[PDB]
Amino acid sequence: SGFRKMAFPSGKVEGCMVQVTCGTTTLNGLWLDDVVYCPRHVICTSEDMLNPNYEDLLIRKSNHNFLVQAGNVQLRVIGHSMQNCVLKLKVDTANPKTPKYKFVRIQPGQTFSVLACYNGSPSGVYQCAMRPNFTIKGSFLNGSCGSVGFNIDYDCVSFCYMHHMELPTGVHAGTDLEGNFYGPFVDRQTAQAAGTDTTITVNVLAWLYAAVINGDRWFLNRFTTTLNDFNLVAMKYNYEPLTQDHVDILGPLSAQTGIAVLDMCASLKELLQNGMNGRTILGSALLEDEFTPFDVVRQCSGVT
Amino acid sequence: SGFRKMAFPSGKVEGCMVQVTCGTTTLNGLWLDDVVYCPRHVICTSEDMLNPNYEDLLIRKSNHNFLVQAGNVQLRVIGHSMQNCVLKLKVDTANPKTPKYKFVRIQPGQTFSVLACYNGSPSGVYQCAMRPNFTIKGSFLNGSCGSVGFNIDYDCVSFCYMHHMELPTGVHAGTDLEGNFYGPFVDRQTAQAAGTDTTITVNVLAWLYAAVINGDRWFLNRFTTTLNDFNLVAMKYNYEPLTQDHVDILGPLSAQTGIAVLDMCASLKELLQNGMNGRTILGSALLEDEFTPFDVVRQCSGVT
Ligand SMILES: Cc1ccncc1NC(=O)[C@@H](C)c1cc(Cl)cc(O[C@@H]2CC(=O)N2)c1
Ligand SMILES: Cc1ccncc1NC(=O)[C@@H](C)c1cc(Cl)cc(O[C@@H]2CC(=O)N2)c1
Repeated sequence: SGFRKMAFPSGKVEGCMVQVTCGTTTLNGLWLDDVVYCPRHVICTSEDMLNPNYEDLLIRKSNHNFLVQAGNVQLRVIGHSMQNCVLKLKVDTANPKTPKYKFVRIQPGQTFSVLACYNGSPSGVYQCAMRPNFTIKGSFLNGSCGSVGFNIDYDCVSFCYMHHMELPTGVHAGTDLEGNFYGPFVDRQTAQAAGTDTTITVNVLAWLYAAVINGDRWFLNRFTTTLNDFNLVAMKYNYEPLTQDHVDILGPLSAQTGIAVLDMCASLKELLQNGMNGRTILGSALLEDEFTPFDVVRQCSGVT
Repeated sequence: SGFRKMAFPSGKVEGCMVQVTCGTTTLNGLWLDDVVYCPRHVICTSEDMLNPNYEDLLIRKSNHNFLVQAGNVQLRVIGHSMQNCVLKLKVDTANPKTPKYKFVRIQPGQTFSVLACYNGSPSGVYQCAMRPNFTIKGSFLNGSCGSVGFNIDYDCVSFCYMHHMELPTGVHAGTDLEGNFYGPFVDRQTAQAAGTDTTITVNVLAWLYAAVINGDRWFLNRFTTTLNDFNLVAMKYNYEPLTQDHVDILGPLSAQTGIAVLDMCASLKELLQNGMNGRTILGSALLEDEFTPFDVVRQCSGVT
């Protein structure tokens, strides 16, 4: 028993972290096979991050201007190209520590682990979610760019996120491993609108099932609701509308606990309308939405 | 910016996880050099966990009864001994992946990362604290015994915890890497009293400094207090008494923010007496006490 915001073991990803230096800028790169992936804003001086012409800026750059260091050893760059907002540096040596990997573009509401890095060195691992407004509420400082978000399925690492920037609001924006930003964000130092961030309803419900599974049952009531009645409440509280797909995904948790999804929705509705009244659920005083139904099942069954 | 419950990268510890089987029991072991460390309750059948005589139970066990597997390869056990509540299995092969390591016994209030494991395989990493009552609020299931708690300083892993049991209350108990339990707990299936769990005052204060450092300043007031006035409030709310050592440890955070420790204590006092009033601090609706002043400085400065 017990329920914690658990990240994936970071070992397979630590062996991929390298340092990329271009002129005066140092950030992180991901070394997989003979390619180093990093944010293209590595080629930007501070004077041009305001409105950069990346194509023009990259032309003034040659293979020898990209310094790639894996630990204490220098990697030889034999190729360089720009794919959307990431640079791909072809190196002459394949990473001996390359794990089995996939590049995947996650959906909002999905979760992933981040290995925060500085100068190609890992500093920490935390679990987060792609928010419905495509931002991530992470912990990143200057030098953390190029830090990656991933998931693990047995032995295969699915890379889903690369850190590119912090908005003036303190939230984080970045791309998939093909360089496409999640959301409407651009790698430009300009006023960018994050957008309204709703609560991931299906995740809050999955966490309510985890709470029941771990003994916290105070919030369970004698009521039920309908998808349309629950969704009227969800709209008022800026919660994502719950669909039949969400009910279906919650199926195994509903089966394991013997609590129908719509009954849990009525508990959620009562918590939304009345609040916690000074009580906690899994040691939290707010409704947690960064655990997917898959995360709950995984953590409550012990998948390694 | 941003503040998250961040665990250490788990790679160096993943390379040490092995599976130990004794009769019908399978749990995790820690392989460092030519020794595998694991909970001695590996030798216990279910019928004898109620009141085991470990010395007598171990006598009926030989080196060949301890099955140690590192991934898919079997390790040859050439020695076995009991040190307090851990068994030390001497194997004929040193772990090629042994990192630089220390065995340390942490203080209550200190934090550490846990690599939850099942069958010698890592499943997740989370950050937790040794509670003032010597328990840990972790996430552990059957098979997780032998999972370790550690800290990292540059390249040296300081092992501080080994998971042994869950109390009927849902909290977790375990030992240091010499087999001595943290707290009054025994590796026996009996009714054990966890004890009153107070809040780690110095950690809540460190987290209030992290909140200010990251923009959350609503809780700052026009008041101050004294150590004795603050401690009268701390006692009422089951908070650890704040000492001059705690004030001294908070020094660098006080210097960085320009907010005197006693002024922050008055903010804490007002939050304790009045509550959050529906507001949040670093995305939390309660006062967080599982970040030490060292964790706050580390995460706010980017130490790798
Ligand atoms: C300094 C910092 C702290 C933590 N993590 C990453 C960072 N990154 C940043 O804030 C920096 C270097 C940056 C890069 C890019 Cl590609 C775009 C930028 O514009 C921001 C987005 C917005 O709105 N204004 C800013
Ligand atoms: C089943 C489980 C779940 C998660 N993590 C570890 C576990 N462990 C346990 O609860 C088991 C196997 C256990 C071992 C030991 Cl050494 C002592 C025990 O007594 C408990 C302590 C108390 O009070 N009663 C119990």
